Amino acid sequence: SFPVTMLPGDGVGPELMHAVKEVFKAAAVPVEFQEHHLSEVQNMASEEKLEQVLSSMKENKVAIIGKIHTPMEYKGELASYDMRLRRKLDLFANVVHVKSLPGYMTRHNNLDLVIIREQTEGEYSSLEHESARGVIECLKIVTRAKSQRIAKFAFDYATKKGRGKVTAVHKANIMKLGDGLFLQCCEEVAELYPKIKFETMIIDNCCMQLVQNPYQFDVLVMPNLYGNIIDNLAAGLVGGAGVVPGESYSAEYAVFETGARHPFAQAVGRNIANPTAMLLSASNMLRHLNLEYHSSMIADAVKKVIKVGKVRTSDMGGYATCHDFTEEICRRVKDLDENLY
Amino acid sequence: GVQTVTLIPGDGIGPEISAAVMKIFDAAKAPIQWEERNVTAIQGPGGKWMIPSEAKESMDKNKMGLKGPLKTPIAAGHPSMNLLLRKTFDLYANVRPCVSIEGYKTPYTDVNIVTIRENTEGEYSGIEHVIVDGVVQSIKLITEGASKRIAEFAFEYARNNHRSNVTAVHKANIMRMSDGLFLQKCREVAESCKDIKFNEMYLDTVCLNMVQDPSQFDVLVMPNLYGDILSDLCAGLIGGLGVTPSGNIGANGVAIFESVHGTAPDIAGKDMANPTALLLSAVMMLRHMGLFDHAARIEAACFATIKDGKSLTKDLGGNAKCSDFTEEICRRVKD
Ligand SMILES: NC(=O)c1ccc[n+]([C@@H]2O[C@H](COP(=O)([O-])OP(=O)(O)OC[C@H]3O[C@@H](n4cnc5c(N)ncnc54)[C@H](O)[C@@H]3O)[C@@H](O)[C@H]2O)c1
Repeated sequence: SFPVTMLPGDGVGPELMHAVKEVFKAAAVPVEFQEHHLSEVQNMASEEKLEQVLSSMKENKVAIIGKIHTPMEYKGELASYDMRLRRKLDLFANVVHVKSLPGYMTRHNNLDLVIIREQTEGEYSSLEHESARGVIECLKIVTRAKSQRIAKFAFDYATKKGRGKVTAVHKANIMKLGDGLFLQCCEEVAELYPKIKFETMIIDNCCMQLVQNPYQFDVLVMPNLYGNIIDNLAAGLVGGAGVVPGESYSAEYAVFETGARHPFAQAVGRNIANPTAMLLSASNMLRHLNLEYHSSMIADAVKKVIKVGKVRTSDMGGYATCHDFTEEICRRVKDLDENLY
Repeated sequence: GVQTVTLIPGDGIGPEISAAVMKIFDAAKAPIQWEERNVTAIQGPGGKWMIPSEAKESMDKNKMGLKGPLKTPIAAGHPSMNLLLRKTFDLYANVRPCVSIEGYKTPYTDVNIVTIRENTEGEYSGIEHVIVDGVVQSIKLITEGASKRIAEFAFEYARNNHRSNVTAVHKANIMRMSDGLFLQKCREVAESCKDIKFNEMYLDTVCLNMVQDPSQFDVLVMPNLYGDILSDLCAGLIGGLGVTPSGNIGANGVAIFESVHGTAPDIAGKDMANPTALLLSAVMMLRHMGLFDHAARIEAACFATIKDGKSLTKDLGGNAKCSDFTEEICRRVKD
């Protein structure tokens, strides 16, 4: 009854997507996936395939995606098909959920954090050119139009999800004209939201704070100062790249992914990945589709399978396989259907 | 003899901890004459911001420096006097060592990490301007020659201090041309030094791996394209801004030693600031100058106090004044 675009990507992407649907199959989730196989590494990439995806999004308005790999020989990531997608979908707000999982013990337990950063400018605006025999110049842009959009999105997210306070992370002490503009655009849109606390912090301090005492923050909004560095730092607090889920939003489109996307994110072989990040984002996606029963059910099945400690993958300190772990979440998700009351 | 060194007390919690390290050095009979000089933003004739002349003639004479933190307007105003200070004396290596403190327990055990960052290019290319209304453009530049000088520094540091591994921390997947050059130069110096093991990682990988397990890392080398936020991540591993020290190293034995932390406005003037950072930078300066015995003495005094835990300070374990903490170290050094 509900069509969703699926984009398995490269790497273990196809295994994770197979986990999402064998779980969704076990839970009778009323979702039909439209798969597009867009891989530049396997020679299934072209701008006609990009357009077929925007067509699919113009109808479905919701997608769950992997990571489209880019070949580092003759291509930087800015011209990768993973960037052309986000530009053709005009995704501008990246949303990472840094939330602890009871039973996966780390050094930062009982943590509940969300990171909002802008996704269309700053680093992803970089233009590089050679000015001399051995001198490289990088040009970056910040704009008020894109700072207002991300600060408004942050406070909208903060109220819509019942979050308490919103911290604006910046480096306007040394990037005075650039990031003071973002800082100002934030303080302006904060006056329109009196029920939400608001504070700032210099980016140097925030990173130290995230690892020293992350419990202070609640929602972090920041510009694309340094790319996905903070999302990757924060995702380490809570288990790492195999558990942290992510979503990217547009004015109209919602794209649900994983939160830590360093190039070696789950660079593992044919049956070793953790489906938790993907499965949690799938459940976050179902919530967005207002299937709050199924959304809640999947998420409780996965959160409970890792609280018992029976089936654990390598990253979580365990010897089980990606098929072992999904077959256990399907076992628990079919029990949770037959005995729902 | 008795060597002198330029002291810049700085702004905020600067004058307190400056006084705190001077006393521990007085209490240690340390052969050092402080030349107290002030650096504020005086604006030159052609509008180009310049250091105070009294401060520059002081540094040129002594070629050694211990400075507190400097206020930099957190919105608009003068450009950072620290970027200005680092470039006017061409201190192209910023060395930040994170080692755990044995007395102070933290969620992370036995970290030993040196972050070598290039200290003059990158976002220290101070050109940043307005294109059209509500559109700001920033121009950063990295040169070939600086990339080579910091990679050579990094490998020499790994050798002088008996470190087994060097890791180039880059974003060459995203900033092709810049970091492609830095890796290009890092790789050449690595071929001339097979004794040091070399590898490269993407910075976003490193940040995630670091907060999960710092024991994988040794010395890390970086361009100034991503700021100093890797060593800020590292600062939290061992106890925060009250303990992590710094050094800005230049050629011909010129250096200005400071701490990673800032002016600390919220605690400034309340006599609650931690002077371990500036103290540990001053033992960095001492070992730089060859005063090894005064160094080990002052450093043992500092750690043995932290280990006693009796008179700690608010950023660490419990409430005791910066004055109280500096005194129990002074008591320790003399005995
Ligand atoms: N001179 C420098 O190297 C330097 C470095 C960073 C920031 N600054 C400047 O200072 C300001 C930065 O202030 P900020 O709040 O963002 O960061 P900060 O480093 O000044 O302090 C941030 C947090 O850590 C605390 N803290 C810092 N140093 C401490 C210490 N020695 N002992 C106990 N607690 C300590 C502070 O109280 C605060 O909670 C800016 O103007 C900035 O330009 C200077």
